[PDB]
Amino acid sequence: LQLRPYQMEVAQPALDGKNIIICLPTGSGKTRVAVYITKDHLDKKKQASESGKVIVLVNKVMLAEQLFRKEFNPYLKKWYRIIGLSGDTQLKISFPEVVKSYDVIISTAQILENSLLNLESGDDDGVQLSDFSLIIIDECHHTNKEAVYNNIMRRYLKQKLRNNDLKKQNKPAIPLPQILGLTASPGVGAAKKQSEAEKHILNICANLDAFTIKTVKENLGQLKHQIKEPCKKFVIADDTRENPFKEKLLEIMASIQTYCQKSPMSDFGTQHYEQWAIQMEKKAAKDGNRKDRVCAEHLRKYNEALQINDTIRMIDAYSHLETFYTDEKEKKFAVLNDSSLKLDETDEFLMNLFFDNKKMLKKLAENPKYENEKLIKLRNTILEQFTRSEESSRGIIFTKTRQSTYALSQWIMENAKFAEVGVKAHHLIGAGHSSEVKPMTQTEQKEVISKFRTGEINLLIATTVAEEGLDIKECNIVIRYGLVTNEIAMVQARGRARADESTYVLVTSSGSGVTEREIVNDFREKMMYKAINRVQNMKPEEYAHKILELQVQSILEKKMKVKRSIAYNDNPSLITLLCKNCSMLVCSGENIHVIEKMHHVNMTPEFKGLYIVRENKALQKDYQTNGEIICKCGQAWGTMMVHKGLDLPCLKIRNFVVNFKNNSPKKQYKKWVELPIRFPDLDYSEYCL
RNA sequence: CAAGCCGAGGAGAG
RNA sequence: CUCUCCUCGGCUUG
Ligand SMILES: Nc1ncnc2c1ncn2[C@@H]1O[C@H](COP(=O)(O)OP(=O)(O)OP(=O)(O)O)[C@@H](O)[C@H]1O
Ligand SMILES: [Zn+2]
Repeated sequence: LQLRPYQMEVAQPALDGKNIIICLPTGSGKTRVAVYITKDHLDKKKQASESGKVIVLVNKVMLAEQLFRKEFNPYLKKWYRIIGLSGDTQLKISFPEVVKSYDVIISTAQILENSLLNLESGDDDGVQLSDFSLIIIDECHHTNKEAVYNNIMRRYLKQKLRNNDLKKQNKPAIPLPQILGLTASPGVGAAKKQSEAEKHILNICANLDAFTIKTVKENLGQLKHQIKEPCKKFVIADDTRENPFKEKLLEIMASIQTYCQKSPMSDFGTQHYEQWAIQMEKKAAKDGNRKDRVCAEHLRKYNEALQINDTIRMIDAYSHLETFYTDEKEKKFAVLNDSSLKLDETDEFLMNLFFDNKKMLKKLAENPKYENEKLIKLRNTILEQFTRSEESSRGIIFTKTRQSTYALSQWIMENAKFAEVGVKAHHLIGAGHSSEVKPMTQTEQKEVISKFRTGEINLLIATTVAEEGLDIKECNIVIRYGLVTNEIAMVQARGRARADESTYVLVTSSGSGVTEREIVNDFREKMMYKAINRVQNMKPEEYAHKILELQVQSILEKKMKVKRSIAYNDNPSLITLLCKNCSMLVCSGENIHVIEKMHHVNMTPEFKGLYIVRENKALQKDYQTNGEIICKCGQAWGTMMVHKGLDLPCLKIRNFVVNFKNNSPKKQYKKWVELPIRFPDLDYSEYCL
């Protein structure tokens, strides 16, 4: 309802037209000033007898409900009609109609793009930008190459150039809306010079039709008093040890390579070796040669184990391998449980190579003489704070992978010292259904946030989900364990730690360039402000000229892209799908069908009598509903499916291999859209009637 | 709650 | 340009 002094000046030009960007630091009441500007805009459009509608755009799902509950509704409930949309309600259905009411909309973005392209592609109702008078945005800095709402802004700019060309031609120029982007920092877009950074800023300002940036400069002391930074801090460690376990694994890896007669020309325990392994597997599968592809699939697991060894305990890698080989033995026993039994030489050699050393590795792993350095350093770092703050002790840990989060949470649950000091901990990751891990769900996320704000969990171990959006309580001891993405995540994490005696820690090893990257991002942070100062003081006419040039280039860079996007044959049955582990036939292209033009499936008894089902583990931690399919060899293929009560089994194209009938350039595809040919829709005329 | 499709961005390494 | 990791969004079957 009321404004601050430093918010007043930064908001001021927006109050009379003047589409702009606003970059303030974190936590300066960005949402609140957005709210004031909404209220002023609507009251103004009322006093002039003009229709007024505001739409807010966000990138995530939770920010919509967040802002609907905390900021917009509690202040605007009395004067105006408010609503909040996402893909997690039922209000998505009549989007063209809610616009006819509800002067204040909050929304996830791609709703709007879907409605626009429905208006411009089909005969649906749809909507256009003309039905609005203001678009407020969160997190401007995502406006880049073919992102979510660069699309929208490309259409806005297309219509603006239409209006500008028409100004000289006709009088009736459509009234375009006003645009108010909000952010924390637009961020330099990967540029090695101050000038290229300036260029990137101007590209953003073009893609938002802005007029200025309006950083706070004048009423600055009030900001420093109300708002403060943490202290940057580095904690490095090193190792000159860990021979017994590492070498105990390298021996195995060398044995396998010398069993395969392959030359890596690389090092064990890095990423180039992994890349080599992947391409070797793909080549061996395109050829069909076993004894080299499966050993590659195993060496990948060993390399991953070594990689996590550099950051995590030996026991976690041992558990990884244990789960893997246990699953494999279970697969082989499920296969041989039916009908005579033949064994392979390769898998036999590998299992005999592993299980003989399994107890050895379990003994070597448990050895606190040389556990790891970084873990101990963060032990010191954590215990310092949690002894200092005494029950006002909130916390965040950031890391790279998901599995690291589970391991760290388990570890903190085990070791008594953390529980003694009141270190209640919990993990957190994102919902993408990929990456060989069971993701979490939005509900568990929200619950964890609410427990954090309550204080049931003192510290949150997280992946990069946290270094934006969702509103975590002010913290003290944000750290960074093996992750440096860019300046944006850096500054956003650096904006979390309020509650004085806050920090910003970075934990790395010696022989992995990371502090390098930290310092690079620090300099980029110091550079973008200089560029901002260079452009704020730029001449207006030169600014206008430059943004016009950039808008033109951005619209022409779309058109060129469009031609290649639109430009694809149709072969009904010119392929055969084989198993990828075992060079064995599975299916032809004709047997396959599609449901809802998305899910691929087969419904011939021949394919029904060529696989075995097992029990789901994701649903084991109940009754299984979506079984996991396997081959007679052991390779997982797909997943069950329940369409119209029929238990017709789906499948993937990541686990199979293609053979064309002509000349056998066998290929791997990793997903269905990449290949050119089309499959037919499903119909019950086959198998029935 | 499980399963799958499509699109986008960031980082590394090559 | 490729591989991997991380995140997000929209949409289907159950
Ligand atoms: N003008 C204001 N006067 C008083 N308190 C304010 C004002 N603006 C914001 N706040 C307070 O700040 C809290 C949230 O605002 P804050 O800016 O810290 O988070 P935010 O808006 O999400 O910032 P960011 O999006 O950058 O994290 C609210 O609880 C509110 O009480
Ligand atoms: Zn097989």
